[PDB]
Amino acid sequence: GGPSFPEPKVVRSQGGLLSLKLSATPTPLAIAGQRATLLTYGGSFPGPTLRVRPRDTVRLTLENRLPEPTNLHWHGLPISPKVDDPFLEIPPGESWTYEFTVPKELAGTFWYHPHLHGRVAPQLFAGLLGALVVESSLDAIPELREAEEHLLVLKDLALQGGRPAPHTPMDWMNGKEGDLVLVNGALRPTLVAQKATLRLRLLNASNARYYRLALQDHPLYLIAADGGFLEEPLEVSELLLAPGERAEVLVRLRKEGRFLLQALPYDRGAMGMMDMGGMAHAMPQGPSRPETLLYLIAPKNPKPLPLPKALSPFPTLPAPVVTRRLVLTEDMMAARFFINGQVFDHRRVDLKGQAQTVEVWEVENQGDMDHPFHLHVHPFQVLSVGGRPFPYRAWKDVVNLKAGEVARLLVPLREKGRTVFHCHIVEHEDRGMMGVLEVG
Ligand SMILES: [Cu+2]
Ligand SMILES: [Cu+2]
Repeated sequence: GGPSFPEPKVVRSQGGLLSLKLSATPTPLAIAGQRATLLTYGGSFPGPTLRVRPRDTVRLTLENRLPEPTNLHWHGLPISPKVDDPFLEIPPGESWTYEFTVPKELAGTFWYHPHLHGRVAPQLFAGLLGALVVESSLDAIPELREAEEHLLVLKDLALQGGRPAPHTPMDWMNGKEGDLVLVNGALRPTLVAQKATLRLRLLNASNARYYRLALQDHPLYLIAADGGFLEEPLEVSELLLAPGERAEVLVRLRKEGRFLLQALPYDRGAMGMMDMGGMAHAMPQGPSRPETLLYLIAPKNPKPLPLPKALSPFPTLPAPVVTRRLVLTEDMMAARFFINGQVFDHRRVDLKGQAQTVEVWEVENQGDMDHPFHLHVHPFQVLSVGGRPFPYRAWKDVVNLKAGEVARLLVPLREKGRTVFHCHIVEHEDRGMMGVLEVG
């Protein structure tokens, strides 16, 4: 009813339970004015949005109908690595049921995708991704209850012969970006706002593309990061989202009109082919060209709601017991990527920590590309990057590091078990940039 806007179908918990059988299958679909066969969850691209509340039980049976093995990563969920098992392999024609309980204080936008080492980048690029939304009591305050809410899944694509384009040697080095820059699987959709205040949940599910988001004539009011709410709204003129990151923002439409949401130029350090070249620029790729993500039409006579005065206080964390240093490095021509000089070995435990303690992790990017660092299972607080303070307090699970930047993270260790940390330019994860944490 009303104007339509492309957005994944939502599956909601009922009576405290979200039970769903989700098949991973090659699927012919309509895409940007053409037909292409993608790999999808639940027959759609993006996959369905799972919407739950804290304390819900999720029982998701993943039916592997792919020609290769796969698994799921429950990205951002602070659950057991025995459930969110990065080492599990589901063979073709087999199923696996993931069962877990939504933590009581959790809120925000999360997502699910494959995590079978060696095949993450082709599988995610082919379309296997979906969102998970955890509702909050805070969603009931009038300043959020009356906002018009939408999910925006930012994910690019490239097609060749009616199927996802193959990975090239350059893609393994830079990570693969596509020429079709899509929102919720649609090319430059139009959102005709019925309310003057919007609450946009934002998900970068791309392999490697960065989204330097800006809305014409409007600031954004950041109310949530990857893994939960900020303590109060933070006004920004623009918002960079690296692969794997999420945010939620309020938009306050002041005037009537049509406003572009853009991904402004951003140079993440990707490298071009050659050396033999023109005069000054042809080695690095340089900044991305600007892209139009969607058109936003304000309602008539728009009168936005007041911003909420507070959101969620951020828990004070105990003093840390351990300091760790994780150094990221690259060998670009070999397209090999390292942490503390090693490539991932699933039979090698790299860090051993104690459950119910807090550590500080210093993650240092000694490469020339941006690398977005992700830690499974244990959300963290970013204290500083480059020795300067982070701009807000909120749970994160991906932190972007530009060349030479060192991030200092407070990592509370929660669930026992063996889990992983890795770059979320998933090509780099496939090519080495992953290590193993064991919590006891
Ligand atoms: Cu992820
Ligand atoms: Cu990387």
